[PDB]
Amino acid sequence: TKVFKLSFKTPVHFGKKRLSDGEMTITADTLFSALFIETLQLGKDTDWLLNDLIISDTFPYENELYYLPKPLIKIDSDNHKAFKKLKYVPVHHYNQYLNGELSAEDATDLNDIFNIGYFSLQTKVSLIAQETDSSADSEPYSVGTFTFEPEAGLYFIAKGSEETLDHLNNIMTALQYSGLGGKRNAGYGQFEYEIINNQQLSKLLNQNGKHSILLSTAMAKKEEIESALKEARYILTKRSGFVQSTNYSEMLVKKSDFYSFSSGSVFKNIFNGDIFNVGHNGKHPVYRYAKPLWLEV
RNA sequence: ACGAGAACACGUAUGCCGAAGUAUAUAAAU
Repeated sequence: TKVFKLSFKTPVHFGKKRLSDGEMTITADTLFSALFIETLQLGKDTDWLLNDLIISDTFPYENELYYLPKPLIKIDSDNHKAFKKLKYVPVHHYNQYLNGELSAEDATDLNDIFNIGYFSLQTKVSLIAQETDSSADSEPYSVGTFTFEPEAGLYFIAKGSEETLDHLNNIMTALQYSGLGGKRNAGYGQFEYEIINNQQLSKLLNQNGKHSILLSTAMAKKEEIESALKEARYILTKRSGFVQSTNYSEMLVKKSDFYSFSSGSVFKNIFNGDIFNVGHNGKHPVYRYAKPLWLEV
């Protein structure tokens, strides 16, 4: 169980609905998708890295401090205002939060100190139209990009057998030169990675409790969802989009809509996910990653 | 098998226009 540190140094576009939307972190779906496409391009085998590996979502970090998503636990006060405005809780204070030891003023201070990047829109045009030869409008369009301070970035949580971890490290060595976002070929999204161990993160990841904090985007398989939702606090997130090299027409190929729990849901009955298939009318199967990575407290 | 994929904030035009470095007061007294 290692973590992988990511520093960017170039703006990255991550996207929700259009190109001119900017987003800070990315989900396990696009992460596994990038790993899988990099593997296929490299020509190695996918069986090893399909049904053994567990990937957690990407989360941001700052100078020396790491972050995790806000648990969706019922804190019984009544402000319900400063906490709603909080999105990430530093690791130093995680167990303090889950025991209701976080004060309103401390929450305000954390919100004040949480600057880890800013948003930008760069305007771009496209003269590929008749403009080159005849009177034709240049078509302006915008892309949403997000940048980090020189001491920031994203990090991973990965776990599995050591052989799978070695394969993952190889693939990431390959991948640091492809992208991890949107307009990869337009100049966005190259990174350097580094493997680090953290004593505090390790203790947090190997705790023992009664609840569970979901750190990835997963969906229970058909026969286990019924028992999964006995006592659950969760939010669903729709995940759609097109696919890369499935048929002749990109604009005719579009993945089937899929729904999965978010990255902060709390469950009482642990379930195992699966790599659901979201293909139809296609030559090769298309995958989406739904497999949980729990922390028990 | 990444709400992805194609996509030059791009093309036409200037520091110009008018204005004098002037206007006064002897190289002298013993």
